[PDB]
Amino acid sequence: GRCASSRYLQVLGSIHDIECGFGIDNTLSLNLQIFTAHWGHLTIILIWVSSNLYHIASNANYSLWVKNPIPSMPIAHNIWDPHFTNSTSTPYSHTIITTILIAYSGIYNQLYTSGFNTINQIYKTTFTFSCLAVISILLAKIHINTHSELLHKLASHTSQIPSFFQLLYFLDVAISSVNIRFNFHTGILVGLFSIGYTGHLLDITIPASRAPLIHTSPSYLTFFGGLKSNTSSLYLTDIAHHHLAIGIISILTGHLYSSFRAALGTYIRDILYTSHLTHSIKSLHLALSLILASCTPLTSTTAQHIYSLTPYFYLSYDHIYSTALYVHHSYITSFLAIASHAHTAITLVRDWVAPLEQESSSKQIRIHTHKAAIISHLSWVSLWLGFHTLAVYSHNDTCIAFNSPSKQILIEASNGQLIQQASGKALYGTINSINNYNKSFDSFIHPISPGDLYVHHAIALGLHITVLILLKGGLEARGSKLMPDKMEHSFGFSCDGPGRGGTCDISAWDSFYLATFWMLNSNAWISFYFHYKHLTPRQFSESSTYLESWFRDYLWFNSTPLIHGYSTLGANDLSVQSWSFLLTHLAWASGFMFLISWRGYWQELIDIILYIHLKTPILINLWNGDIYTPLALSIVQARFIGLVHFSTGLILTYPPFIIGATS
Amino acid sequence: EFAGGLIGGQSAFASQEYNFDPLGLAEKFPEQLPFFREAELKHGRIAMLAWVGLVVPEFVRIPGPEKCWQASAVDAHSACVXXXXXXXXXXXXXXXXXXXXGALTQVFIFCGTLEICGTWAKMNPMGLTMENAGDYRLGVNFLPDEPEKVKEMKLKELKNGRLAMLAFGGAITQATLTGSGFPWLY
Amino acid sequence: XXXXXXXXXXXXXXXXXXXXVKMSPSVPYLPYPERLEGWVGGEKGFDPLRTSDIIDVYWLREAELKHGRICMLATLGWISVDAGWRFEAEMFQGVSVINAHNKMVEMGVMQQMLSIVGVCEIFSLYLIKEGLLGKIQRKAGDYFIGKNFLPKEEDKAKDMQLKELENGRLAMLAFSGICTQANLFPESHFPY
Amino acid sequence: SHAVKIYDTCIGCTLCVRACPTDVLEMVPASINAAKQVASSPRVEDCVGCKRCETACPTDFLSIRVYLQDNEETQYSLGLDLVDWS
Amino acid sequence: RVPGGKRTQELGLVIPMADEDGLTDGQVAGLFVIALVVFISAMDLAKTMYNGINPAKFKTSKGKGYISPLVKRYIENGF
Amino acid sequence: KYGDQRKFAAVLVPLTTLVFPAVAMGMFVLYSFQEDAFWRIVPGTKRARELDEAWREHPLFANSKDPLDGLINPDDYEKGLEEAWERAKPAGSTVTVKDKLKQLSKQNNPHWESWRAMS
Ligand code: CLA
Ligand code: CLA
Ligand code: CLA
Ligand code: CLA
Ligand SMILES: CC(=O)O[C@H]1CC(C)(C)C(=C=C/C(C)=C/C=C/C(C)=C/C=C/C=C(C)/C=C/C=C(C)/C=C/[C@@]23O[C@]2(C)C[C@@H](O)CC3(C)C)[C@](C)(O)C1
Ligand SMILES: CC1=C(C#C/C(C)=C/C=C/C(C)=C/C=C/C=C(C)/C=C/C=C(C)/C=C/[C@@]23O[C@]2(C)C[C@@H](O)CC3(C)C)C(C)(C)C[C@H](O)C1
Ligand code: SF4
Ligand code: SF4
Repeated sequence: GRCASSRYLQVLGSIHDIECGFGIDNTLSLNLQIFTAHWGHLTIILIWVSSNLYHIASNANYSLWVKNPIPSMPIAHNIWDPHFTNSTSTPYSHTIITTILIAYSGIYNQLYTSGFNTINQIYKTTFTFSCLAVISILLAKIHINTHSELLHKLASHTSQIPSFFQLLYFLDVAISSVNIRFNFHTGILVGLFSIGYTGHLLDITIPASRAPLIHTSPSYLTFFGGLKSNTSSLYLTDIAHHHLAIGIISILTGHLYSSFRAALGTYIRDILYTSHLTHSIKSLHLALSLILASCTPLTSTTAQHIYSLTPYFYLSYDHIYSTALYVHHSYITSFLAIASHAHTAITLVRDWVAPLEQESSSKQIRIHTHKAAIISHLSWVSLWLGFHTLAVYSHNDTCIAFNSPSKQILIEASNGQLIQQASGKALYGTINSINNYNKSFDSFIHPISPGDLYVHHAIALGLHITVLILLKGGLEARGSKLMPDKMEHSFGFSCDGPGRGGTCDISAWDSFYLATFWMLNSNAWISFYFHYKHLTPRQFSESSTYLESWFRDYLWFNSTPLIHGYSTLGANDLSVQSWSFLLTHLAWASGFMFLISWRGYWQELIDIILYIHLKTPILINLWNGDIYTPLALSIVQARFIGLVHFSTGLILTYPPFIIGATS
Repeated sequence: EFAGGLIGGQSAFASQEYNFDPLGLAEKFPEQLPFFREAELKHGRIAMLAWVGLVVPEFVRIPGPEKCWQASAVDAHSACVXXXXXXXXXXXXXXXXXXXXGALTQVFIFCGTLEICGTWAKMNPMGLTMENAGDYRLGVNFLPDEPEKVKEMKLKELKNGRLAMLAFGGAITQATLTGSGFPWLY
Repeated sequence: XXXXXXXXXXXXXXXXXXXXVKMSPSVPYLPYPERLEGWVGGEKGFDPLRTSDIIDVYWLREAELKHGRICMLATLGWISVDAGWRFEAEMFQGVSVINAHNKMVEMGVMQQMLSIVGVCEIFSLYLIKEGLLGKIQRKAGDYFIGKNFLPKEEDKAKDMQLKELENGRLAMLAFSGICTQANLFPESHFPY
Repeated sequence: SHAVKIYDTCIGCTLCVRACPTDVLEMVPASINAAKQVASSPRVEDCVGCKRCETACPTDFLSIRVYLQDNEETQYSLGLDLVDWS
Repeated sequence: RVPGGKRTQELGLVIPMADEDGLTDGQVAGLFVIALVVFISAMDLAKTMYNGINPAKFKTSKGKGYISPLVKRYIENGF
Repeated sequence: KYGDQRKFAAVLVPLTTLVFPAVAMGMFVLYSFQEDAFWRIVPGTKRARELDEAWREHPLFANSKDPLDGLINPDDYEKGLEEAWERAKPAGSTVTVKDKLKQLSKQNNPHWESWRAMS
């Protein structure tokens, strides 16, 4: 016997699930594979950085954008596509000149702020980052060899006593050690990296931004505030001082755990054992979940503070950079946030040992004892938010459709206004006690209106429901009342049969699949809020309390330039935006059939098609189907493929709209 | 046993042990007693050399960078380092002086190199204990071969070091308060 | 006592007698680094900073030889160019060694040499890896050149390999003084 | 092939055996219930995985449990008709 | 270029293009050499990850393995 | 001119987006028919068996798959268990600890990892 066509999907669904590998027999192999994969991924990141730097160096106009950044537009890379018109000139080129694309990433402001002035510096930087990619791959090879050499040194290893087998658990102490990793991460990788970047700023960035000054004196460490007037960005001296302070704090903190000597520092196990934790820190899924849950606030605050307090030169002067960066980082942090819950569920399925029935000692145990209370209250708050946001929006829509704008229910956002007032009083007290006052903070505090209150309630509803689905999946991954053996099965499995009431979407993976739709919807709400407030603050402040305003004055109204991109009147430089808009609509709708239509129909359809192929004159004498038997996609594969189509469509439909509306 | 059985705690009236530790740090920190004795001996040796070189420059002054090599013993540190950029940071924009750079940072880097390949190499790599606390195996051939002679020589080193530490503190404080010569008096 | 102690588990360890430890001859207060035993210079047993406690000696001896060999040539190059030995061809009138580097990279002959050094070093990188990985039969810093003038007395070879290291170490400290003295005092010569 | 396991809570219904469409299950004598019989799954290589046996089992939680193994599918566990894997 | 979007037309935003080349062909070739080095090393790394660790090397491979003196300390320092 | 980089594009773009992808797809479909294909996720491959046996040959990982591995002195454990069961044996019970454990270890699951019979 052999396999069917579903082998490809089955293999690719766990192609990186190194725990599911067949040759892997021990944590040594798993940890070494993960470490080597980390090295390869770092190489990929470095090559990507070098790629962007090269294309800015070669197929771009950094040397000219740096001179007049406010009205100029950067170039991403050239367009070489043989499908364009070999005659005339495309709307993306100045007549006979080559074809170009406008960069919406923001690397131009990054390099300008960091101190780049010439193309030659960018070329040297590209070369150095390619060198670093080589170094990373060679480090991967080095560590593979060192661990294989330890394994070979077990050919000259014996304790002369039966305790020699204890060495089995310490072979991967290089990777699995936690105290040393925490100490050196928090100290070196955070604090000293910040201190080195402060040195970079003081040596290059501040010297290459103003007239020549003293030999990088300590007057380069200022405490001004935000939004230097000329470049509309944070003071580079303030940034250097901030990185210096963070570096000092994290360097001091990095001396906490017992890393290299047994006589200094406290152990993480003893820290947890005397607190409300003591979790299984040897689980890789648990660590991954709680660090993905750490990159999530970091990325969300990155999205918030790149816009609110623009740190790069002339970044606020670009109407497309500011929206694209915020939306990108919001989507990245939403993905990481749902990742944290997905891997928490995988941790509970795979890497969690629980007491017999009643020992309420582990934190997961105490959570599982009253998990029903958690889920019931999360459902209650989700229901309240949904009911009272949709109902008030419906009131506003109905009363404004009935020619009565004054009959709306507009709750003044008093709590957010109080927080803003307190923060503004603090900031104004800071500013008034300065001999160099009249500072600006850009959008750190923004006008808050009833529309803001309603949108914040909608966002809270989305977050609550996403957390509800993910938390329910995590807590009932090991067993629910409907299926009280769920931890005997895989993390993702089809169903439990039509009996016992019917059990579609019962696995924890199915809970993740359901929660990804709500993650996408909440992110869409957040991005729509930001983009609408960005396009017209006045119209958002007044007419955003009724959903018809969102439907008309934002979606229908702002989609005018994009659809007009390519038509029977000529093309604009938004032609790619409109074409990708339609393509992403097609991708989004194509995944509906993988979600709505389920397997058996298609399996019968595939049986009919296979009947045809085994009935066609020439095919039957070459291919009997016994080798790679065509079969319909399995249930979990179908749900995942539909989810991928839906996610791709929903995500990639937005950047064309952003570019058409802002540019 | 007091302080892990270290030399230095014995009284001079004999038949008695001063075992001076009013704060009781020896019993509070028995795992850092070798480090405590390392620090005590390092302070004592540095203070001996410091007192000798606090007295000597009042008579002879090496003829060198006139920016330093001049003034009272008090105005000899901040003068022999000059207005460095922030602290012990060489000015790479204008090496060769012409405004601000150190004159002792050479002593600083020599001390750092010696210290790292000295104490740090003694503790971190493949080991200091109670007995080999200040023992860097420097001039041990001069140490007599007798169990009590080595002990009394170590005791004399320790007591001279403590006396030199207190003496340097007093000498530098009096010099700052008054100036003056070797007596360091008003 | 070569072993760090004598025990079965590192909780009831019995440390070796203090007078019985092997001890380094260079740094008398440090125990001998046993990882260096077997290599050429492993009789002065000098490794404080413990950089061989962490890194395979094959790497360090590869780096030590490359530094010494490159410094032995660089010291000779600086001395000869300073004493005045410009190559026979014209376009080589750099007047001074300190400005020879920037002068020649402008002319275009440094880009050629950097390529030729680059390819040989990439070939060296392949050799170093497979040499470490025990796949090829290659020692540290052994690019298989010469090997006919290498003495074959199993002890004279030890001396010559040691002689290469000692001259390499001297050149490392010699060139650093040569280059540093040149910049401080532009008076430029092997005597200075 | 899937994995069909029978647990001690079986009460000899024979409903699981009757519901199986590929004769995977059978009744064996036993002494752990008043029916003096428990189910067995000697031929799970023919178990398609329809889980009708689980639908038919009336114990509080199923005395017969079918564990799906998709990376394990054989021609019999897939119900291949147009194609032979032998 | 034929601009699209209201703001580009109503503000006069323009996209300057350098009349020079950017990078010469020699610089691109210099980058491609190191890119090829990355490529070869990455193919080797992919092979090694695909095949995984070989534990049976101690029966055939030469040498006797090695545990660095710090790795031993990290082993006996704890976990 | 601002062009003259298109000389690189006219070779690289067709190459890496047509020749390399087609060669990759052909090589992938060829690899799909190797006996080693997807040996880490597909059960019953020869290389998986060889890797498992190679792991078992290592002196550290000989008794690694045994869930009961760890008992330093299994004879002491068995003797203590037998002694504890003797004082709690119900009346004239005829079951010993040894055969009880022997029959509790031997289950009847013929269709478990039967895919270890082809490669
Ligand atoms: C927009 C979304 C979308 C799309 C594209 C399809 C497409 C299809 N559905 Mg479907 N379906 C959808 C949504 C969608 N469905 C939804 C929401 C449901 C609700 C459950 C269903 C329910 C459903 C059922 C129940 C059935 C179908 C069937 C079909 C197929 C018949 C049409 C056909 O063969 O045309 C061809 C497919 C196209 C997409 C046309 C365009 C093809 C492109 C434009 C040309 C080729 C592109 C080119 C080669 C690029 C190469 C790729 C690139 C990587 C190089 C087809 C694959 C029927 C079927 O399979 O019977 C034959 C069928 O029985 N669908
Ligand atoms: C006797 C009626 C009754 C009572 C006292 C409660 C009480 C409660 N429900 Mg509830 N519920 C009910 C009926 C009822 N429910 C019905 C019929 C449904 C099906 C739609 C639900 C669906 C439901 C959900 C989905 C959730 C609750 C929750 C809750 C708790 C929080 C309060 C809340 O969310 O209310 C809000 C209640 C609703 C949104 C449901 C609609 C209310 C129905 C229509 C009232 C029917 C009353 C009945 C007709 C009275 C007839 C009397 C007559 C025969 C004499 C609370 C313990 C939440 C929870 O567990 O959090 C702790 C929660 O998440 N309920
Ligand atoms: C802790 C010890 C110590 C320290 C920090 C200083 C620091 C200083 N001395 Mg000073 N000095 C010392 C000991 C010390 N001295 C001793 C012991 C003597 C007697 C020989 C002198 C004699 C001396 C003179 C004559 C002068 C100074 C001066 C100075 C200032 C300029 C630096 C200089 O060139 O010194 C020069 C110092 C020396 C040449 C003596 C070095 C002796 C060292 C401490 C011994 C080596 C220690 C080594 C690490 C251990 C291994 C060797 C061991 C076997 C002995 C500076 C503030 C100058 C100045 O401006 O004064 C105001 C000056 O003119 N010193
Ligand atoms: C890059 C130069 C270099 C390298 C890689 C090596 C490598 C090696 N040497 Mg070696 N050596 C060198 C230069 C070098 N040497 C020089 C210049 C001398 C003359 C003093 C010696 C003298 C020497 C002796 C006497 C012995 C060795 C030995 C060894 C081996 C073990 C030591 C070890 O682990 O250090 C390898 C790692 C390094 C050298 C890295 C050091 C880098 C640090 C951070 C720089 C610190 C110096 C810095 C420039 C000074 C600061 C300036 C200012 C602040 C004062 C190893 C093969 C031993 C041996 O034969 O064992 C088999 C031995 O007995 N060496
Ligand atoms: C190969 C090799 O090399 O081997 C080496 C090995 C080894 C061990 C390193 C060596 C050594 C030994 C050395 C170098 C020993 C040096 C010892 C010194 C300089 C001791 C000074 C003490 C000063 C004191 C107590 C001051 C006391 C001052 C006092 C009490 C002052 C008291 C005042 O009242 C007075 C007098 C004035 C008042 O105004 C105030 C004050 C100042 C307090 C060798 C010999 O080299 C050989
Ligand atoms: C000033 C200056 C500088 C400096 C400096 C320096 C190095 C300053 C150093 C100051 C220093 C080193 C000050 C030591 C004090 C020691 C004390 C107080 C000891 C008390 C000890 C006492 C009170 C002991 C009492 C007892 O004996 C009694 C009475 C009975 C005995 O039975 C027991 C005990 C032991 C209990 C710069 C910064 C380098 C440059 C700047 O430009 C100029
Ligand atoms: S249906 Fe369930 S309880 Fe009845 S005989 Fe079958 S396995 Fe036993
Ligand atoms: S799953 Fe279906 S085929 Fe398999 S044993 Fe149960 S009833 Fe029979």
